[PDB]
Amino acid sequence: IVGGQECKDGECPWQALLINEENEGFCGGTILSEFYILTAAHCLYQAKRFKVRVGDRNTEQEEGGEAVHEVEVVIKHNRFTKETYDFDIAVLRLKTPITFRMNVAPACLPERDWAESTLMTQKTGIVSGFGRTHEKGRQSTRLKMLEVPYVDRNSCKLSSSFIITQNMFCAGYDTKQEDACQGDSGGPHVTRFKDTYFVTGIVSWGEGCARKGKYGIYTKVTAFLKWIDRSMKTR
Amino acid sequence: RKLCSLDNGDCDQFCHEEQNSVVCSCARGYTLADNGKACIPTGPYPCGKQTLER
Amino acid sequence: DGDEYFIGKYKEKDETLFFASYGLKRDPCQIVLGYKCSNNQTHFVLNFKTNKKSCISAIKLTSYPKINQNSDLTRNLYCQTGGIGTDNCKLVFKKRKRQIAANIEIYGIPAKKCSFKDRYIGADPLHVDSYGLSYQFDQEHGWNLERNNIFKDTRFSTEVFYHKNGLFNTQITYLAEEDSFSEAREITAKDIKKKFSIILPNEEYKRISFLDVYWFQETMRKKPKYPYIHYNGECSNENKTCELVFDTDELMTYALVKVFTNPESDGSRLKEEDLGR
Ligand SMILES: *[C@@H]1O[C@H](CO)[C@@H](O[C@@H]2O[C@H](CO)[C@@H](O[C@@H]3O[C@H](CO)[C@@H](O)[C@H](O)[C@@H]3O)[C@H](O)[C@H]2NC(C)=O)[C@H](O)[C@H]1NC(C)=O
Ligand SMILES: *[C@@H]1O[C@H](CO)[C@@H](O)[C@H](O)[C@H]1NC(C)=O
Repeated sequence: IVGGQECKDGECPWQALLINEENEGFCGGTILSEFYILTAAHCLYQAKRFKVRVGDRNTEQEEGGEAVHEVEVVIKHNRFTKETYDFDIAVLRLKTPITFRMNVAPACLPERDWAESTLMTQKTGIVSGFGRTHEKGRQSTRLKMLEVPYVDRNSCKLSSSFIITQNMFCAGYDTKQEDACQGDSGGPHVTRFKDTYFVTGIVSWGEGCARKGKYGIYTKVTAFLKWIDRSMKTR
Repeated sequence: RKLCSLDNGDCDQFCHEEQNSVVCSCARGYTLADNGKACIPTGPYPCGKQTLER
Repeated sequence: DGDEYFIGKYKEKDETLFFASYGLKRDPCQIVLGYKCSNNQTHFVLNFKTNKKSCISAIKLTSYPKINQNSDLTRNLYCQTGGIGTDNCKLVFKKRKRQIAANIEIYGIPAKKCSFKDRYIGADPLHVDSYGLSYQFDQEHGWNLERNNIFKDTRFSTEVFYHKNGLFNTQITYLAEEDSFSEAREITAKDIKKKFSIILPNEEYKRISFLDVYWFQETMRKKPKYPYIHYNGECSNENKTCELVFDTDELMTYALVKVFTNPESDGSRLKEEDLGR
């Protein structure tokens, strides 16, 4: 996340971090329910074992209210391919029922028909995370948020030189230095409708960071809801 | 209001067309009210909104 | 025979700063020429600070008796405050249970007009790097592979950091068959700050297509902290003078950049699995 503005307290409560043995975050996650975590498929490979952290507005030092949970099981889509980066969706079942409080609240999953009819036809959306502050610079220790609009399908496909699958869609500026960078894998993308927040996509991939005439690709969640539903009752 | 595509079919939450009629439906922690525009919260921390305590 | 450890490169026209032999079981040391050491069960450290005006060039250590372990996959000699080019640094060596002797030598050159570009650039810059291992490519895409028989480390995914004989390395991008060598640039110790930059030309047929950096530095502990060498803004065709900016967490003592040129480069070249966050 290059540029933008730091998230103010009480505005980004649906986030969670994934920590390694050294207790340093490398991927994000969305609080869908009291046991359910949404994460990108590729985050499952670079770490042998991991834990989940919640309620931290400053990764550098503790401030009180943070909680540590241990993962129970992971489920991944059966058609994930490392080449095309397709089907980048993964569900995590936890152990301890998370205790809801201030700055910790889930975002309800919306219906597909409404989301395609109205939500995806809106103007902009909001992303957030702990992204790197440059192309290869340092990672920010303060949670940040940013706003990005949508892009038409024709320009979406004409922008990049690679292949685009129907399960994911692009967005981003043209030349202004407003785009998320590496280290935000598994981050949530949300849309606002009369102050009501709905998750729509996950930060999937995209070459470079703030490159001229280039757009970032986010996984389209609205077409996986039944799969999500079939994971609502697994373990 | 023939379809929910116009301003969520006057609903503040889920909307659809049952029997060619616009009808609302609420999410968890909510239930349809007398007018049906707004679903009243039925939980301590209902979803869909940012927390605001102090 | 005995094992050997090196720092830097030797040249046939250098005079000795000092030359000594040490035992590795006495407590404490024998104070040689008024210097200071420290010896423990698993550490041997030495303090050095010359008086004459000179810049150090190379260091070499020899240990007896021979032991069954290779000497290139890990780090055993490193000095903590200084390095190569600065007139002093504090050597640290990690022992084993079966080593009972050491021989130490230091070489240097006159301080004013001393530069190291004539050695590490080699005689055939287009075919052999500073390490000595020659380049070798892939025939179907024309991109160089990763040399595998040296101590290599990573910070996160899609990063590499090699080490050999006290010299580090970092390759910015991928290299093609038809590249050419333009020139080399060196940065001495009097122009080193916590953060700085360097200007390079990109006029017409001097298009930058490859940059690899070689540098010495210091390490507080055995685990180093590699600096951030990012690529300020974007160096496309329009902006003729392109800058390279460093961001260090520890102070270096020398740097070297080998610019490569290729008129066909469009500015973007990346692998098919490197690209997505
Ligand atoms: C035998 O001696 C060696 C050095 O000759 C000892 O290694 C050094 O020990 C010191 C003292 O603990 C370390 O300094 C410490 O570093 C921390 C890092 O944050 C800092 O807060 C202080 O400066 C603290 O004194 C030093 O790092 C360490 N390594 C060196 C100098 O390379 C060794 O520990 C001794 N053996 C035993 C069994 O104690
Ligand atoms: C590229 O051009 C822009 C134009 O404003 C300039 O700011 C930037 O420093 C240039 N980058 C390089 C690497 O020359």
